[PDB]
Amino acid sequence: STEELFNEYKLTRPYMARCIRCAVGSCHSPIAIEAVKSDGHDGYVRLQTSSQYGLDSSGNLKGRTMRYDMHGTIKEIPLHQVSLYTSRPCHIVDGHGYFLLARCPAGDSITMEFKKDSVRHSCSVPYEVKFNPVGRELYTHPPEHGVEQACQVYAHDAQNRGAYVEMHLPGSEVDSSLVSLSGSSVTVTPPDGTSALVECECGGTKISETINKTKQFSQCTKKEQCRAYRLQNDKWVYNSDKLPKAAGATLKGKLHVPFLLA
Amino acid sequence: GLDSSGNLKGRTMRYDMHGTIKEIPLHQVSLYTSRPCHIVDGHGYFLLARCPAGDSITMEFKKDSVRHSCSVPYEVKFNPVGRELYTHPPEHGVEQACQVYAHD
Amino acid sequence: PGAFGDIQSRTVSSSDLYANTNLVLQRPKAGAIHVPYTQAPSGFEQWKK
Amino acid sequence: HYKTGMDSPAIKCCGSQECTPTYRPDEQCKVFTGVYPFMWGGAYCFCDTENTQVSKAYVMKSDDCLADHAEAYKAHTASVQAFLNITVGEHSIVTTVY
Amino acid sequence: VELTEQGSATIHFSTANIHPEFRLQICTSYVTCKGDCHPPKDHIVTHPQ
Amino acid sequence: DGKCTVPLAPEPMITFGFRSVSLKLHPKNPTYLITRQLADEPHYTHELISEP
Amino acid sequence: DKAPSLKFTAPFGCEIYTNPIRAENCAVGSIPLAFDIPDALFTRVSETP
Amino acid sequence: YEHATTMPSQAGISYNTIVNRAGYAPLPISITPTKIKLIPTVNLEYVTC
Ligand SMILES: *[C@@H]1O[C@H](CO)[C@@H](O)[C@H](O)[C@H]1NC(C)=O
Ligand SMILES: *[C@@H]1O[C@H](CO)[C@@H](O)[C@H](O)[C@H]1NC(C)=O
Repeated sequence: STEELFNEYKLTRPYMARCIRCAVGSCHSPIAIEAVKSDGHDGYVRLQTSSQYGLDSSGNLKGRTMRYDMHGTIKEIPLHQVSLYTSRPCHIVDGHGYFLLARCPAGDSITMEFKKDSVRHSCSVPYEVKFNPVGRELYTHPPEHGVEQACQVYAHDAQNRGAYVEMHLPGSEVDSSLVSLSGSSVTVTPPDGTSALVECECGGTKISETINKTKQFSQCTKKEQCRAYRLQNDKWVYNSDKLPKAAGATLKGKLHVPFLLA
Repeated sequence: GLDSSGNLKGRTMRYDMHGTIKEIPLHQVSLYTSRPCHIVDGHGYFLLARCPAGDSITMEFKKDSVRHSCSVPYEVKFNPVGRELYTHPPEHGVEQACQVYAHD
Repeated sequence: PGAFGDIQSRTVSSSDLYANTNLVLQRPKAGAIHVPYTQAPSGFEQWKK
Repeated sequence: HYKTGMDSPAIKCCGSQECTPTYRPDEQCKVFTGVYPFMWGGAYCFCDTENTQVSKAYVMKSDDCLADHAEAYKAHTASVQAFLNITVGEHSIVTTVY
Repeated sequence: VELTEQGSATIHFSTANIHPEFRLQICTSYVTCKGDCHPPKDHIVTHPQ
Repeated sequence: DGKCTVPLAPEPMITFGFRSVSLKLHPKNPTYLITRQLADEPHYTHELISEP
Repeated sequence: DKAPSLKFTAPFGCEIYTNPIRAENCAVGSIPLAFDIPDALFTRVSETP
Repeated sequence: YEHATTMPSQAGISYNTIVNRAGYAPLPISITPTKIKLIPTVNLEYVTC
C-alpha cells in the first residue's frame, strides 16, 4: 500500500479549481471534478478530482480520507463524509491519488458534496454517466442471479499498471489576502515561512520576489493596485487546465492511474 | 431572511407551528425535485433555488425528531438557451441573452 | 472524426498516434482560467453504440 | 476511446505570447488576447487588457486502451484445419489434419 | 485608374463569359479587349457573384 | 435579462460539390440545424439532430 | 410551438432585427437614383489626359 | 482536384510530371523511388540441420 503512494503523495499538492456549479453560482471549489470515466459495465465510474484520497494533510497514509486544498491550507475529511450522485446517490468504493472509484447510476451530470465546518462545498459537472449492461438482456440494475459472462469493469485495485498521468511544477497562485493596508501604504505579509512575489505597479515598478517575513511598499496607495503571488513550488501538482502554468521546464514525473479497466 | 422576533438575520426561515412562531437556519432546510435542489436565497414568502427538471417539488426540514415535509405536483421545467438542447449548463460556450430569476 | 478509427495507433504499445477529431479551441470565459475546446464525440464509442 | 489532454494555460500580464509549433496528435494552440484571469485569491493580473493566455490541446489514448480497444485486421487466404478420429483396420488415431 | 505618359495599366474585372470580348472605355479611347477564361477552382464560395 | 453561457456544437465537416454542400454533423447535445435558400422561395428546413 | 422566427424563415436573405423592427440587406428589387451634378465637377476634354 | 499517373517500377530513376489546371499555375510533381520491396507472407514449416 505504501509503495503505490510514493510518487503520488510524497509530492502531492492538492489544488483548488474552477467549478461551474458549486452550491451557489460558479466558484473555485476544492473538489472540482476534472474527468468522469464510465466505460465499464456494471455502473462503476472513475472520477478524477482536484482533491486527493488516502492520506492526511501531513502526507502519511490514512485509511479512507479525502484531502483537499482550501485557500492554500491542506485539510482532511473522512471519505464517508463525502457524497456523490448522478441522478440517484452513488456509493464510493475507494479513492487513490486524484482518482476516486465509485458505483454510480446513469445520469446527465455528476455532483460531489461535503460539509466541513459550517458551509456545504459542492461541485456539479455536466459529464454524462453511462450504465452499460453485459450481454443480450438490457437491465438497468444488476441482477441477483443468472449466468456469469465476461465483462470489463473498473477494478478495485490501485496497483501500478501501464497508465500514467503527469505531475508538473505548480504555477504561482495569487492571494489578495496577503496585501493589507497600513496608513496609506500597502503591506505584504507572506504566510509564515513562505515566500511571495509581489508584482506591484504604481509610481515605479516593483517585482520584489524574495520577501519572507513582512514588507511595506509605501509607494503604492491602495490594496487593489497590485498583486502578491504565493510561491511554494515544493509539492508538484497535476497538469490541470484550470491552473496557471509555471514558466520553464515543468514536467516532474508520472502518476500511475489506479482503478484501471480490467 | 429574518428571525421569529422580527429582526434581520442572514439566512433564516421563519415558520408558524400551531400558533407559535419559530425559526430555523436555511442550511437545515432542504428541497428537491427528481434530483436535489440548491437554495440560492430567500426573502419574505419567496425562495430562490436552483432546481433540475421534475414533475413535483418537495421541501423538508427536521426540527427535533419530526421531519416536516411538503410535496406538491407542480411541474419544474429546465429551459435551455439557444438551439442546443442541454440538460445541465455547459462549462464553456458562447454568451447568449437569456432571462433568469435574478438574485436580488 | 466521429467515426471508428478517428484515432489510430499501429500497435497497442506503439508511440505513434494518428488523431483526427476536429479538436477546436474556443475563447475562455471572462474571468476564468480554463481551456475550452470543441471536438467530435469519440468514434469508438459511437461505433460501439 | 481518446483522451483530450491539454496543458495549463500560460498567462502573461501586460504582455504577448507566441504559439509553440505543434508536435503532438491533433495539437491545437491559440493565444487569446484581452483576458482577465480571476483565481481563487482574487484577480490574477493587475492589468485590465493586453493580457494574453496561451491554451493548447492534443489527443492521446485513454488510460484503458490496454484492455478496452478494438484491433483492425486484414484477412485473406483461409487455412482449413480438422480434428479427426481415423480408424483403419482396428488401428485408431486422433489427430489434427491440415 | 491612374494614367502616365507611357506604359501599361492593369485593370481587375469579373466576367461570366467563357470567351469574353468587350469594349473597355478609358478617358477617351475605346479599346477592344478579348481573351479566354477558364473554370475556377472552388465549387462553392462565400460571396455573391 | 442577462447573459448566460450556451454550448457550441462541433464544427460541421463541409464537402463542396457542383451546386451541392454535404454537411457531416456530430452533435454532443440535440442540436438544431436551420437552413434556408437566399431566394424568393427560402424552402427553409428546421431539424433537430441527436445522432451523427 | 413557435416555429422558427423570421430571421430563419425570411426570403431574399433578409436579416430581421428589433428595436426598431426592421429587415436588413434584402436582396430584392433595385434602387433608382436621380443625379443632379453641377458643372463645376466636370472638366473639359483638353484638361483631361 | 484528382490527378492520376503511372510511374514505372524502377528504383533510382525519377519520375517528373506536371498538373495543368485550365487557368492556374502549373504544379510540378516528382516521385523518386529509392527502394521497392516485395515481402511475401511466409510461415515456417520446419527446420532442418
Ligand atoms: C472421436 O474423438 C473424441 C475425442 O476423444 C471422442 O469423444 C469420440 O468418442 C471419438 N469418436 C470415435 C468414433 O472414436
Ligand atoms: C449525399 O449523401 C450521401 C449519403 O446520404 C453521401 O454518400 C454523399 O457523399 C452525399 N453527397 C456528396 C456530394 O457528398
